[PDB]
Amino acid sequence: MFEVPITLTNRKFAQRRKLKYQYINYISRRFDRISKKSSDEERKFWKKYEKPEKSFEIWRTVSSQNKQPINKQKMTYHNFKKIEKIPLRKMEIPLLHCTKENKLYFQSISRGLEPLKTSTSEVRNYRTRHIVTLTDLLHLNVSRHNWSLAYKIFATLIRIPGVQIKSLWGIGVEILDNLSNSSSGLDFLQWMCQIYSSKSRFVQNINYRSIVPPFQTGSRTHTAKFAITYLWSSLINCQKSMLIDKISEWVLTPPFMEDAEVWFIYASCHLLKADTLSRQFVNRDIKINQVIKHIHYVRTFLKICLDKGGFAVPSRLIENQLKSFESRLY
Amino acid sequence: GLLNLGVKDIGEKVIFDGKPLNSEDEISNSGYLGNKLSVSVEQVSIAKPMSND
Repeated sequence: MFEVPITLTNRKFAQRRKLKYQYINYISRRFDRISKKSSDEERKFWKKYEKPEKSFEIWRTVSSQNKQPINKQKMTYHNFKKIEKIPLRKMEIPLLHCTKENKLYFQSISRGLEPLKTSTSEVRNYRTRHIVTLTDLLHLNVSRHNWSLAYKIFATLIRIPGVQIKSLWGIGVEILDNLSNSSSGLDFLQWMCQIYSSKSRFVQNINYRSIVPPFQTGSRTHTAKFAITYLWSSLINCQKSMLIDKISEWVLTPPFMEDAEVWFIYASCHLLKADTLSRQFVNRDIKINQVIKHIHYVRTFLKICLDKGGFAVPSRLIENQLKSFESRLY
Repeated sequence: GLLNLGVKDIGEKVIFDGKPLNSEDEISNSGYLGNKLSVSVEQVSIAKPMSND
């Protein structure tokens, strides 16, 4: 049922993607030469598109210059009847090299009819077969609030060769929600952002299988989901020992000069300093003009959060927080 | 710092085309050089030494 971290590859699912994306191209190149008058076959199809790489879906917000007029040119039967014949008649020669179910799969997906046999079923490998067994019980016992058993499933799952980043860091609540004889959970996120963090460019022309950008890789212009997780969970933990300087120095060392969410938390480090230091326990020489840095660091690092791309902050409320810090400064 | 304060004293480096748009056949056709880079550097940062493998 659940997603399995396997690089499972069969020629039957590889020819039927080599068969379908061929048929999409001839019928879209057909739509080119009707709309004007009115080689891999998959590496060609994705050159039209731009993969999101920060998100599963490229969300295009509406309140911009992305408005569009309605094409009231509806599709009738007489337009849909001959735009699909000649790409089907031009597909006819590789449709015998394929298997007897691929041609039956194709004419099924020539007319809709979304399939029902998923690739996780018919692999029969005995090594991926124990993967799919262990992934489901892993997601079941975390769902069933059972932690000693899920920690035993997950220690066994990661030792099978063939597994991926998918199972690794996402359900690492099993150390975070254990907290009895724990390794604290944050040492594992440090393990993630020390070996998988790469600043390569997202090359986008190769067809990605079994590694997917938005939740397991960390390229340029896309800070990793596990890297910014190790930022927030090591600042919430940094409060809950009352070390802030240990991370305020540590965030300072990467210039993540694209994203804005790491600049808010780099402001939020000093915002916890200017809340903790501004107590003074008197009922006065250096402590007053040290916080005057920490107010100024929150103010400049929040502006560069606004200088980068889209990440809105409640900067009206923070200046209500910061002026309340000033009321004890005076 | 002096480096980021220095990259905005040597600001822009601009060129144009040798190709024309073939616009309206005017003095604006002669007054058109093409399109223009203004390649600039607005930030330089030194990283503390690490190791790559």
